[PDB]
Amino acid sequence: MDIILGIRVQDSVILASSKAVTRGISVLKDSDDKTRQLSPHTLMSFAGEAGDTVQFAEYIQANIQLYSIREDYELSPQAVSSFVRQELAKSIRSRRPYQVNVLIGGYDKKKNKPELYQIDYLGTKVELPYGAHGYSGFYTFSLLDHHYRPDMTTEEGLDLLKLCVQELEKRMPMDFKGVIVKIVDKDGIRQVDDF
Amino acid sequence: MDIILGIRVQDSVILASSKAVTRGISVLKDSDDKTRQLSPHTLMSFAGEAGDTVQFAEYIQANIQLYSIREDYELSPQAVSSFVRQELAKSIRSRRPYQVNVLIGGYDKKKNKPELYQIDYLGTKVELPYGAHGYSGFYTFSLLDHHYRPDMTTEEGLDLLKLCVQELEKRMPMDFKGVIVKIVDKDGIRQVDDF
Amino acid sequence: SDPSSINGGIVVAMTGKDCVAIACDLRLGSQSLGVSNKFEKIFHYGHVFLGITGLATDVTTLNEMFRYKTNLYKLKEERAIEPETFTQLVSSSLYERRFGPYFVGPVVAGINSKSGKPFIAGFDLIGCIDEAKDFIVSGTASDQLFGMCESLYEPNLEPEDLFETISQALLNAADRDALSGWGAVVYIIKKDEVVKRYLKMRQD
Amino acid sequence: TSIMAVTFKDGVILGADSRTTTGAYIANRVTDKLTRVHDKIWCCRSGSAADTQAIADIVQYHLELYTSQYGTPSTETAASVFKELCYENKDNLTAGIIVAGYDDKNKGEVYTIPLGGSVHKLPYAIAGSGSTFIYGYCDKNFRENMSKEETVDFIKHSLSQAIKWDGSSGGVIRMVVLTAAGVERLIFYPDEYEQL
Amino acid sequence: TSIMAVTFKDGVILGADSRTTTGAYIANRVTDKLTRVHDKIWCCRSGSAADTQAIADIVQYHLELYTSQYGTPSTETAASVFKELCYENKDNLTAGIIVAGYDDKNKGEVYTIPLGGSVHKLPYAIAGSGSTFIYGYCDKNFRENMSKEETVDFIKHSLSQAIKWDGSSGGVIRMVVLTAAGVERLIFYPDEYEQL
Amino acid sequence: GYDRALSIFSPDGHIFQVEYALEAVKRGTCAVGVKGKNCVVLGCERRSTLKLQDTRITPSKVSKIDSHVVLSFSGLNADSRILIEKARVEAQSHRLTLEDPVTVEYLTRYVAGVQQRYTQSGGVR
Amino acid sequence: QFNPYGDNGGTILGIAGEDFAVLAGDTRNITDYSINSRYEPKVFDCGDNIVMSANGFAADGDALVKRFKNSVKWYHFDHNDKKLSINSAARNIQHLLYGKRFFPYYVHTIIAGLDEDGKGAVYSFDPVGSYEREQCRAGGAAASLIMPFLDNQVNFKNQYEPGTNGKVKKPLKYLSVEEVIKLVRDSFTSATERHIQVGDGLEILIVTKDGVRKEFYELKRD
Amino acid sequence: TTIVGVKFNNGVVIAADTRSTQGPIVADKNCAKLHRISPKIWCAGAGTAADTEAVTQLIGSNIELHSLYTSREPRVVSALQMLKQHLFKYQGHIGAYLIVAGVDPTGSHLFSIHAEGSTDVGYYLSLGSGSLAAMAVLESHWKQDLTKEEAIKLASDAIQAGIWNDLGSGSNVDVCVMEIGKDAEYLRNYLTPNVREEKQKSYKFPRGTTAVLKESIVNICDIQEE
Amino acid sequence: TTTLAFRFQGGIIVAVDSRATAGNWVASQTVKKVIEINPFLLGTMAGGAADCQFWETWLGSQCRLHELREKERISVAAASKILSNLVYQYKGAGLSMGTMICGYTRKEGPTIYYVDSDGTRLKGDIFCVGSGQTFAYGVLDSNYKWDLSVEDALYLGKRSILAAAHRDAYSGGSVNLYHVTEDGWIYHGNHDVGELFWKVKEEEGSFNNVIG
Amino acid sequence: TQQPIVTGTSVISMKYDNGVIIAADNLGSYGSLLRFNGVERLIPVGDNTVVGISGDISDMQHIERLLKDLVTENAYDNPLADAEEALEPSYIFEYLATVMYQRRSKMNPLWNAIIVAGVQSNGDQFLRYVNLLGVTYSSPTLATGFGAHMANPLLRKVVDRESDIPKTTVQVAEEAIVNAMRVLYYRDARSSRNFSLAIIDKNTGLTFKKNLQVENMKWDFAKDIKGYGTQKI
Ligand SMILES: [Mg+2]
Ligand SMILES: [Mg+2]
Ligand SMILES: [Mg+2]
Ligand SMILES: [Mg+2]
Repeated sequence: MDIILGIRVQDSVILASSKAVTRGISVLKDSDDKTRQLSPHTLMSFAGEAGDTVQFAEYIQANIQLYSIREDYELSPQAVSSFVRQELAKSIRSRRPYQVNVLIGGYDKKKNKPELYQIDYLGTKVELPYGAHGYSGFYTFSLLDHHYRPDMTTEEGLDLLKLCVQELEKRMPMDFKGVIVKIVDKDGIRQVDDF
Repeated sequence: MDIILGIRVQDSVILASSKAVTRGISVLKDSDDKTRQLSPHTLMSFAGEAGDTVQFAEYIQANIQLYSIREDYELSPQAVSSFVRQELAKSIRSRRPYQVNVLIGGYDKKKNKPELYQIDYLGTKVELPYGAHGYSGFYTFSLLDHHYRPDMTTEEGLDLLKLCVQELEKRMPMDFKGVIVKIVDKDGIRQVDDF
Repeated sequence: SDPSSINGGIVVAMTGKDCVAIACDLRLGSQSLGVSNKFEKIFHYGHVFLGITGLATDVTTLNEMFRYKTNLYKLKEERAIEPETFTQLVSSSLYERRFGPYFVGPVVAGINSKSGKPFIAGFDLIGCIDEAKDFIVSGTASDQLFGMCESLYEPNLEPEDLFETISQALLNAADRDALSGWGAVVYIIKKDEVVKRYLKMRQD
Repeated sequence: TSIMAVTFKDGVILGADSRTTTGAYIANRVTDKLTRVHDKIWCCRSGSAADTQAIADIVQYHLELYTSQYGTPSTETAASVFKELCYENKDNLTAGIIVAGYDDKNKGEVYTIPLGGSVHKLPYAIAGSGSTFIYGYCDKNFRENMSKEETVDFIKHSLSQAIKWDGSSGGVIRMVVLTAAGVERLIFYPDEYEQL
Repeated sequence: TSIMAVTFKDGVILGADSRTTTGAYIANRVTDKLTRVHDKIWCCRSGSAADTQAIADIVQYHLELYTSQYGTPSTETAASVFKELCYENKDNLTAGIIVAGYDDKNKGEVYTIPLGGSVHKLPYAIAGSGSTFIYGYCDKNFRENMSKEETVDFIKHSLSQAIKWDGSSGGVIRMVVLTAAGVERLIFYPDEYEQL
Repeated sequence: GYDRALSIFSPDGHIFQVEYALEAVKRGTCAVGVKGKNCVVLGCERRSTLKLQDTRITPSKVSKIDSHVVLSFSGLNADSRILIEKARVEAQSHRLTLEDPVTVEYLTRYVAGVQQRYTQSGGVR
Repeated sequence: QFNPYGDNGGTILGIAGEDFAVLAGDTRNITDYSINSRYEPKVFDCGDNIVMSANGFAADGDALVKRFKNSVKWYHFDHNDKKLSINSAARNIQHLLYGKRFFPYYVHTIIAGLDEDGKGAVYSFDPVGSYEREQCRAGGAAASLIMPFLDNQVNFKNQYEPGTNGKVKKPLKYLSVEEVIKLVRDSFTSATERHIQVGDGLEILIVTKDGVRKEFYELKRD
Repeated sequence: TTIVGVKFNNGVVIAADTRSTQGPIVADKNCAKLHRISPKIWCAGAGTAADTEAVTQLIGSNIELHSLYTSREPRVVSALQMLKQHLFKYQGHIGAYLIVAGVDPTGSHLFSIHAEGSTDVGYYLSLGSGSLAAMAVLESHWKQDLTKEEAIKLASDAIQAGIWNDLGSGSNVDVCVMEIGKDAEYLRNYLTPNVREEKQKSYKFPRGTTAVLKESIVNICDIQEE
Repeated sequence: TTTLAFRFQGGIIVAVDSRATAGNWVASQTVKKVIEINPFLLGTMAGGAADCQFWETWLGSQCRLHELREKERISVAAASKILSNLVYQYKGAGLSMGTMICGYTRKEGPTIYYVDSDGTRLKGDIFCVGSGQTFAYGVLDSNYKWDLSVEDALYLGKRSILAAAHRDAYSGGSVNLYHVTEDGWIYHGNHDVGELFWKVKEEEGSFNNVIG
Repeated sequence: TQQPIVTGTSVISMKYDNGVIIAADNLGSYGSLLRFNGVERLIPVGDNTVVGISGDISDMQHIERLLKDLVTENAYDNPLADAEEALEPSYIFEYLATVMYQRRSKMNPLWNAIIVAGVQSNGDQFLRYVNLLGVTYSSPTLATGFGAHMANPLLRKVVDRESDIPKTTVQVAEEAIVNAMRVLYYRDARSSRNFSLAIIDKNTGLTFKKNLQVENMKWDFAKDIKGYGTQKI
């Protein structure tokens, strides 16, 4: 699919993902949710080739849910991101690789810190204060480089995110039909239903 | 460029054209007017390859203005459309052809009839009650086939045009940044400044 | 398209009097787009240091692979792996993927704990060893690094003098490469102390 | 094609097979590949039949106009005119021509013009697809100053072998003898040369 | 390459040039292309040197194992083993091999195995890039039941011409004689065969 | 591979290896299940022959197969881990393909199927 | 298919001083892995106190230098023996290069001399004629090996004054002709060590108000 | 790369230059191209440097095991057969071009080996990008019944021709002499005709020249007691 | 490359970076990407360096000939159209340009035309061209007002190039500033990006992602 | 654009104390077929210049005709055609170099590599190269094609730099050239035994030697070479 953004503030991680699904000529849907909850305090958004995106995301979801049941314990965001990276690094030398890029937003309950990881389809992982995939970063990073502070509130993060989406809606040629925004903090994952 | 529409009603011709200009990655402008007045009662909208569109349109404009001064007489819409078709039919077997598609909307003051001509870059001319170029017709023609009446007023034509643009904004992947709408009737050419 | 220059980056290593130095930039990118300024390319397993340039997914994969292998080595051998031995392990590991290789440019640096002798080595993506007495270079600005090192380097430099030489070699090489920069780190390595210094440089 | 020209004591003789080919189909089994550009200057053609017929027609025209102005042209002059056409139009031509002629001053002469458009004066020459198979035989058996009967035998035997091994060559062996005495045409049929 | 094998009254003789080539550079001017797969069964190699060395090594292994179990193999059997390797691996090989051997029951025999992997039993055989130029000469000069001296001369003269015209061929002419009397190696240097 | 038929019929129509597996269950600590009107309770016996046990880390007798289904057992402790692992994997596989968690009857039918398979497969007890 | 272009290797270097300018280049000419010549001059005195080098495809290079030398000659004829200033020469070379925009001279051109105030000047061109006045410029095969070294040792990039720790830059003090030649020699000695196409000899042309002087130095021949 | 091999009276000598390159850039100025397959069987490699070194060590390893199994000193023909069959199998994809030389109980031997599996026998051989320059010297000065001193001289002269005339070759000459009934003598840097001249200037910086953001001690020691 | 130009109350701001690259190799850090067509007109360099240099100094010659013949300053409209009509003649042959022709006349006021090698000629208020154009657009779009002061507009242009220089690998070196008034353009200096980045980071509080 | 059909291989040359030497074999190849065995590829121009040509033979014959025409043209209205205003080696080269570069610039090259060897009016040795691309260079030794790879290394051992030229006699130089021709016959598959050699000396003038042969060849060692590895018989 198209645009996926992420920003880590003082006490939470915010992920924004577009709603459009386009089959070449027509926009088949304008309310698509490009995310999967891997565990109560870990969310993964995704974008890439059709079919492979959801297939990969649900495959990861199933594996983390299996770990959670087996150990009766939630893996740290760092541990989940490492598992995901290895799967993609394995995939890139396969017969037919997963063409999927992801952002992993999680709140580490042990360290009481939000964490944002950016991983591309090759298995290239980086921890960041803010990240994106595709062309999304080209439009938004200059705004984030200017305004971002590590001590921002969740409300300030949402406002900086609105400025980023406005710039995307102005300068991007494609109509991505807005974004679904989700917040990850100490209390879990929730969706902002008005954005 | 992208979307250009036309509709001929009882007493006027209405042309709608998108405002966006895109240089690959970025939208450089969102207020572009993709039309040229050829004579007081004849308007031509255009879309095709960058540069060639404006170069062709202004070339045609210059030629019709030259005719108007020489004869002190405005050519009929039918005559102007034939001149334009021949130029494109000549162009298609040139060293480097004009990659330009046009709609010609004119009010014939002799017959007291509005007229709409659709011409593609090959020099394929047809007179129509309503027309389009590119993918625009694929989205809009089913609505026009249903609602169109030959005895429609200008206001009814604008309303049917709004329904067409709404369908385009819903199902088209590209953001064309709205349309500039112009009306051609017995009194000449005017722009609808709120659409 | 070329896997070895998608992400960018550089590593350089040098020898001195009873010491070695290894240094790298901090950039990770997606071609023209700068993605991270904290992507360190030097890792260590005991007292043996390994720098890796090239495709970033393979950099991460190989670090994890050599951590894996040196940990098993230590458990079985009951001692830390030495630079000379580790060099052979890197070569072996790369050549086993002869016809489906990791797109990387590794660099080894360290002091042998028994002889006290300073050691450096370099590799191509498929395992060939370059064991130079003076210096080793790797990455998207390897040409630039060869030019700096060849003129700036002299043998038997004291640790604090060697720091200046290798730092100036990296910095000025990186500034002539679009895909390198965004910070830099230098390791000065003596027989039983290692100092790590982050350098101030232009951020374009 | 299998074509050759051989100088001997009394002049020169040209030889050729009669097979014209389009793929594996023999489009003509009785072709005449020995072509007259002047009374006692003939040529053997190989390559595109269209190209070599066009060239030979132009040369015949050039030498006819030369003769009207300056008298009988030399064999060297005829070879030069062939070369000029083959060299200057090398990009658009596929032609390998052997020029043979008899002067009274220079006697028998042979010039070969390969693909590039270069000229080579030789005691004898071989060309065409079938010539590859008789380089060994011809080099071993050619002598200078042979008699007419010996030269006819040399060409008959040589082209016999070329025809035997080259599928593109075949039919009758045509020959044209160029001496002071005049111009003589010879033909040899399969039943004759196959039993050699 | 220029290689050939010729049966005669007392057995068979193999012949070859010594030039090995990578482009226009002569990578070896003193190559031995006459290869022993059994005491009195040898072969001439042409094509990829890697392929023909690999094949010959495998055949030598097969015939060594055949001999240990069933006694001396026939030349026909050796040719069949060559064929099996060349036919079944035709997609991945570039090899043209001539097999020659001496039995006491069958005397001298020659088998040629071209690119496709077909087998052809012949009185004599020629192969390699240089063979094209001596089809005419060899067909005219070969007789059955020649003497040893006549056969050495036939091969010497034939390969002399092949070397003369083929740039890929050259160096010394090596020969191996296979008779009841045993195995004799011969070598002929440029100063000898160039003046023929 | 080892193919020996360990579970076979006897002249009186009994499969002794299956019947001896029941004797291992008889030896295991007692487990009980009771369902109320709006709940189910699982009770388990802990033999007090083992003190100085660390109860924080010692394997507990009741195991969650999913967030809504639990499994307790009597018999060989090591054997039960293999059935629990298989059941946990199948539970996640069912969620992945059907997009609905397992019913209690389905999960039971699966585990019972695994147990049956090990009574007429070669080389296994 | 016929390829009208080739690569003759070589490396050139131009540095502008306060009241002087140097243009240096190695004397080795090559194709592929062979040496054509160990001494084939590449930097030329073009008259009017201007030196020039067009590095890359030597046929195009020789053609361009030949046409510029010719342009100097005709400038004298047409404009009463007026001295062609370095800035005017540079603009003229742009038009020579752009004249073949759609079938370019496959070379990287550098000229050196003094400007109309007597100060050192170097100009640098791409194959199709874009140009810039510069203080320091290497061109050709080993350009990527030389330029970073010059950034550091001529412009004192990434060098700061001891004690201040990054707060005060090392001041850009002017270099003598002896000092520049030292840096040129070390640049080519280092390039010779690491680039296979660089070696044999180094020829330097120095331009002052007094005229054009030459210096030659041996380089390693392997 | 230039590598040669020359037979003489009582043995064989091989030689090589010491330059390894990545495209036009010299990666190492003093590279070691003379490889040991066994104590008295040495080979020199051209082509893909990892391949020549890997294939040498694999066959060298198997040759050592074979020598222990059979209680016999290794033979050159064994190394040759094992190398060619391995390389044929990989259809030239393993880019190893080798000159294999040595002494064994059978005598002294000299072979070369192409990457696709073909072998040849000779008294003098050359391989690599500088092989044509080397072969020119060998074809000009080789004779039958060379002495040890004459063969070393001829071999190093052939490498010098590669060093000076081939851009792919340079720096120093390495030699290895294998004589019958003697230890093989490896002469590393037998000739050193390419020492760099002293630079015009020292580029040692004043201390404190480089700007530093942060300093920290790196813990290379294991987790400590107490 | 990153080049921008925008219209405002006090005229036009033109800002460019200084970097030129050949693949990954940084050829120059001191490239002049603003072409001084004449004392009243500026053009920006993007795409082909030669194509932009050559044809825009040529444009300066055509503008000089126009004012000699017509005894009047050429309009930005006419100047831009001379260039666009010229490159349209060469369409297909492989010219590479993306430029902003900037000027301030009496009849037009501050005017900017984007001119392209495929023939495009667009009048507009804000244009941004190059490999780092998207980064500069972000800073421009969110801070642009018509009623900016000359001081604030100059900074906005400087800051937008810095944003691109930081993120875009092929942009950097230094920033060149120009302010175009009705009486001509005024040069506002060369600013090294290395020194500028740290200065802006401290004074502005931006780039918290970078350690300084 | 074309492809060469009938071709000629290496041309080799060097300077010595009093002049220059140049040599080339007498073969015209047609691919791998050694088709024409009597082709002269050294073409003298006057008594002070010899032009050696390799590559396409049809183009060589064209260049030969251009040089013949050049001599005719120079003699027109020139009383000093055999004295002060005779054709110099430097004049002949510059003309050819001009033609070669022009022809490559029209994408229709003369498919050749050319070496012009001669002695100037003042006694100075002239030796310069030009090819189908118009590329030119000078050196104490020059060679084309295979000669570049095999002859130059041998000839450079005699004259390594400029200062070695006065120390090199004509006997030593000719010896070196003849040896190089033997080496090329051993190792170039498109070479022949027969060759021509030309010496241009400032004292003794132009000496043109035809029908030379490669002699003193070593082949005897071939008799001991058997198989490709393990074969003993
Ligand atoms: Mg950089
Ligand atoms: Mg940058
Ligand atoms: Mg031959
Ligand atoms: Mg060098």
